[PDB]
Amino acid sequence: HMTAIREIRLSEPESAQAALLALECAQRYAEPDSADFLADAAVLAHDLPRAVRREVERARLDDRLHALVVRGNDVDQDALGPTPPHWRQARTAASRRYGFLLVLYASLLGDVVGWATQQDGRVVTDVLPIEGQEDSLVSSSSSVELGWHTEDAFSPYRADYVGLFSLRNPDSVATTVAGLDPDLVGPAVVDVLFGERFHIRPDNSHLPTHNSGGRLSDYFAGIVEAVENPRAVSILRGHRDAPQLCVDSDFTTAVDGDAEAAGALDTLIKHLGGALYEVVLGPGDVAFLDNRNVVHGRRPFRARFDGTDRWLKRINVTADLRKSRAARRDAQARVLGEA
Amino acid sequence: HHHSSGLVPRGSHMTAIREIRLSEPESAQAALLALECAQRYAEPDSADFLADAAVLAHDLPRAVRREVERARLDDRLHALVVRGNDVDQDALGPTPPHWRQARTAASRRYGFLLVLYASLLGDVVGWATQQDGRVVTDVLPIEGQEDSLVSSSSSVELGWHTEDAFSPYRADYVGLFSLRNPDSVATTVAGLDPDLVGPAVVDVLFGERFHIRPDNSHSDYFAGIVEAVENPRAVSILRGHRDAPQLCVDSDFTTAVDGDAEAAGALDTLIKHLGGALYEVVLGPGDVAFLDNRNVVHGRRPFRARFDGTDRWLKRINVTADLRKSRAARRDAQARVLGEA
Repeated sequence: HMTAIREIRLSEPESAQAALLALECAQRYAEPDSADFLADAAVLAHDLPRAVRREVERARLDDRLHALVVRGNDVDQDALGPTPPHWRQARTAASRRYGFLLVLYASLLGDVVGWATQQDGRVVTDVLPIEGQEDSLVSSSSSVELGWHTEDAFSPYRADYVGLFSLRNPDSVATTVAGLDPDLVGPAVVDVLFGERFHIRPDNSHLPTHNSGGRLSDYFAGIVEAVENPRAVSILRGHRDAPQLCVDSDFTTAVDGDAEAAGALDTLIKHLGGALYEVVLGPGDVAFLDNRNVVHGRRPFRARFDGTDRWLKRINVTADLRKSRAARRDAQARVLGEA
Repeated sequence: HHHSSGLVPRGSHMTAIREIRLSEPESAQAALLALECAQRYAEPDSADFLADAAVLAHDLPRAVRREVERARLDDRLHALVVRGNDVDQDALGPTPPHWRQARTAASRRYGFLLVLYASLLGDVVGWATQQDGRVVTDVLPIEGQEDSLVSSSSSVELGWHTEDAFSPYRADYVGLFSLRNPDSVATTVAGLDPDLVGPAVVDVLFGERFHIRPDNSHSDYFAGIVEAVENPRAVSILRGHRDAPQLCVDSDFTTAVDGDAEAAGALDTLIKHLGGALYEVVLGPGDVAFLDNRNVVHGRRPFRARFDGTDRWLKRINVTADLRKSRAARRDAQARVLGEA
């Protein structure tokens, strides 16, 4: 589909209008995931520029979308200061405005959520290279490619959209994206991928090693259960003309003894691995990946660890907050796995 | 004629009814937006309008949008009620004798306004088997269906249910826009208060121990509808968090699984509880309600239809929080009619 990537470039006035709204939110509320802000966010998002809201709404109802990309938001690089050396230190005063703006864009597409087992249950999370994580399989990697995956592929509560706000990307490091064309794998493999014949385990970002050590063991009980005893699940679901995709290149296996399923997974990985294409998010570019339609990753790069490194804000968006209520502490709570 | 909003409790449900009263300026703003939409778009459920509806809805009065957004995230809501929209009774003309004659030029502006309010809560959908797959449907009494089990009834109690209880694609909200209601006829509403029911009965209702069949009201889709009557799936009546369970039950079309006497018991306990807990919502002309179909059953009590063009008349809509999830049951990405293909 020619419109699989939908791009809006902000005019200077539209950029200024989005920046002023984000700064008004920063003046009113403490954190971009403060409960009072999140309660108000869907209505505050309505004050974003009309031309932007029109294009976001076209993207939201496009069931073949790969990504909506909003180019040219204002980022004051001098005021932002250095790229933090760890996500734990990335909730900086100077970066609050970008957190608020990411939530406002996201709230046009649905309701923002976080995970108890990712970056200590923060709703606005940070993607930046960490010294000693170069060769890890998590978003803080650099030297090793971030393997392509559906975000939280293991979970029935996985996001409908993943939002990425690029604060800085001096070496133009590419995000990687792929969808599945059913006609190009054959109806034989599509039939197999629709079967509950696969195990999808949680990725390494959900491990205690990528959260603060003081976090309750019991936050991880659900993750540990999903690693040890994965449910038999499909990779494709929904309409044959527009199937949803759910797979993680590093954490998906066929069920033991299902040679036909193992073959279809092998075929899918080769198809997606090759079709995987690049989107570069420059400073002030915001992307929303349709997590029902595409896998994503990130190209390998060399981090300088001098405060100049690539830095994205990330958010998960659900079309239907109500459906995850069994996994949330209370009605307004946005952190999946607190129940 | 000032703006006001508040929480109206029913039993232990402290936010059961979220009520909004429009100011005269808010009513005029909403009316002007609906009239502008009626000038620029073919139909309140045409593809051109529905592609834009969620953005146009952002032009409704801000104070109303804040209160609607609070209702949308209230997982214990029964009914959001917005009172005081403009209805020009003289210009509207008589209540049509049948829904087939009810998509009138004079009533278009009210269909547009219902869709604008609905689009603050989610995406509007219809059903291939209901009023020719119209998204904006019509509720009015039909002569010769006084004693019918459907929304065109009058003399007989419309028996209460979750809307489309049998279906995994059932609406999150049912919307009603009252055009006229001279005898103050009510919608009946009930939710479960788990503090009034034995915990053991609640545990049974969470079990996949029930059959919910379609009404006779209701092809890969229609193959599923025949199977739904003949070989119904074992489903639960309650689902989700114990602190905020969703309800799905039909007083006339729900049974326990063959041989499950305990489930038969729990079901009849629930039917007696909801029957006893029914309360009424009356919508005057220009009053709009959204029932949270995840939380409440609804019905209607007997009333006296004259069939002289003065009868009660509402516009009705179904809203889903997640349009994408029903794509297997819709014709194409933008089509809103469940079971169309």
